[PDB]
Amino acid sequence: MANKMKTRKSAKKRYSFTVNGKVKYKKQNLRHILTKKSSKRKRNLRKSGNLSCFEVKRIKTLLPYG
Amino acid sequence: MKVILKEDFINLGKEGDTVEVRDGFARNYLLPKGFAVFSNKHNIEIFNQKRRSILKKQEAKKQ
Amino acid sequence: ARKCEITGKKTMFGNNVPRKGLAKKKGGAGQHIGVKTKRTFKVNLINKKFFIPNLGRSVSIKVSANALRSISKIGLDAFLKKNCKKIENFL
RNA sequence: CGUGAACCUUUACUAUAGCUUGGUAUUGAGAUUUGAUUAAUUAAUUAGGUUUCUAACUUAUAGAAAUAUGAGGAGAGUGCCAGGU
RNA sequence: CUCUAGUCUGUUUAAAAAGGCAGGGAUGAGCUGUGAAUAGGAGUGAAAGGCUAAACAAACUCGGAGAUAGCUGGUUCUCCC
RNA sequence: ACCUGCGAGUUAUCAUGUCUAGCAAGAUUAAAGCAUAGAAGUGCUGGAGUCGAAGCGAAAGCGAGUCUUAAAAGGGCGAUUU
RNA sequence: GUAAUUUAAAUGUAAAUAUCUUUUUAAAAUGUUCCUGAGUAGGACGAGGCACGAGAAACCUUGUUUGAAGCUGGGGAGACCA
RNA sequence: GGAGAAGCAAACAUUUAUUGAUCCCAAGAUUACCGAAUGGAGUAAUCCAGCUAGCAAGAUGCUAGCUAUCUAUUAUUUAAAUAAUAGAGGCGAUACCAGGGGAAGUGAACCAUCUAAGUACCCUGAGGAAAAGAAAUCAAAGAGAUUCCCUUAGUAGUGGCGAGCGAAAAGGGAGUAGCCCAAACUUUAAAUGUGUCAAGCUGCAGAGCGUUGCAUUUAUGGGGUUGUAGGACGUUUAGGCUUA
Repeated sequence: MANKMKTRKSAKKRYSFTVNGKVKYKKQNLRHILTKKSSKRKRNLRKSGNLSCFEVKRIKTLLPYG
Repeated sequence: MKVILKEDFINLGKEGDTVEVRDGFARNYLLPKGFAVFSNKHNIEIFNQKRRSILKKQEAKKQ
Repeated sequence: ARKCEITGKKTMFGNNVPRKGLAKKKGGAGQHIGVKTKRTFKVNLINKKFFIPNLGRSVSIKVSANALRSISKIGLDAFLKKNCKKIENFL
């Protein structure tokens, strides 16, 4: 209790964990200038995605409890 | 500062009256010179009772 | 010291905090604190003279404008009594 | 060479001593017209402008102090807030 | 009695700044004994980034302090895949 | 310079993986108390709490479904085979 | 010396008992008046502490100013209003 | 406590100890000078005094006993001035606690916000613990003073939303304890002000016109301490009497 590993809050506020490992996240580029972006591009950016399996280990280090 | 006049003044009131005056006026002039006294219990009440019983009226000022 | 001889008020140490930007309650995106420095807030003592008819003489005391206001409100003897000080400690 | 260290300079950036301006407390009483606002030139407030008397306050002398006398003055000084440098 | 241009010795020297020869001042902006005053982002400086206990482009001691280094160095017995 | 001594991945906690031991849809007590002993023990007492057992959705909320949507119409994340 | 026992004239530290000291030498019981903490509560500006950096920023302390009610009351319930 | 002792180690020659030594413990005496050092002064371990007593006291003689300062309380016109007692000065703990002052090296691979951090350190206070402590509280649960643990929990939030910082309530424990003033009224007065009438008193009567008349302050006793109860008024009361 003297040294509980601290979670990385800025990472907690962006990453989420699925039940068997994958990491859910919100896609970028749908926050700002949007008139020029095509409608199908924007529609795909709206729907949430899953990260590549290459970041999952680092993310599991960043979120020691969540 | 509410003050009770030990005498009469041109714009303030009569001996025995209580008036609101600016604090500098009260503290630097009236209180030290004796023209008036602080409107406290044990002073205001004593002065009012004495004025109403022993004095009981204007000393020829009204006439 | 810069100490009210009646109440005991003394100077208070704090910061000096500059701010850049526009507050959100004025439409701005916010404010940012700059480099804080150290500073002091000073009591404004007044070397006042109170004429006491009770011994027909004037006594000079270091009081703050706040204590002057309170004396004007309550009376010097009562105020000294409330702060457990006596006029003879002055002079 | 190291997103090294220190010093110095500047019309580099950001603070700040100090200086300066305004408001307010300290800070009262007068006289006068410059107005604004509110209603009906009048009346109720309020910022000022030009002036006055000293009791606040502070300069000179005597005194340990108290106190007194002679001059300034509700100014200045000192806090707090704000504007410049 | 106080100073050091020029030259030489010395430079693992006798001396962590001298000595051997010489030169300047030498009644004055003079030398010096004995006390005292000015302490570190400060003092002092007839002004050279000088001095302030043999070291000063910010003295020394203690503490923070085991400061931080993408830099350098070091990291100890054995065998098999 | 030689030689001889001294001279560097440790400890405390959290996360996670593996091994070992035990129980099992459950597992486990922390602080602390009592008893004996004087023997900084170890046998009990103590379940407050934590991790599994249901997830999805920003959330409300709904649930082996949920969200995106008029739509299980197609997918995203689940599961019925722990 | 160790186990289990055990020396206190005097001194120091502890309780308990009286002495001593002090207090009640009374309480259950209805409505009218008095008081119930004043430059204080609060507000404006400038700061600090609350985990909380002005952020919607409560609340508390607090410097400069201003300023209350008096149980027919006031404070608090994370802006504020009921 | 009993046979050695003359320190910490013996030596060399001198005594003591069974007349109870040495030594240990308790108490008392002695206790130079400096040092908070305090009669003044001073280069700390020392010169210079004032007064009193004794040395033939005496010509810079010696010894003993007093004269420092601050604060509180009064002996007075507590300021001035002495007098009276009472409590403090400094050291110790390179520990702990409270109050005040408050960085910088770092991290953010810079830095200016932030972090480090109320950290180091400085200063003022006492204690054996301190601080705090009996709700104008927590907080939407029905609890009930303060403090210290286990959990809640790395949670809720905050943060150039960058790095980081980081609760509280509830629950489970250690340990337990609640109280007292001011004010509301009244008594005893004093001091300071003001006052010559219906001002005091539970209410009929007589006396009575100032029981100091009414207030404030100081001092004493009764009265009382809270989801608004305590006093003046409402009764049974009020052990019982003496005083009013």
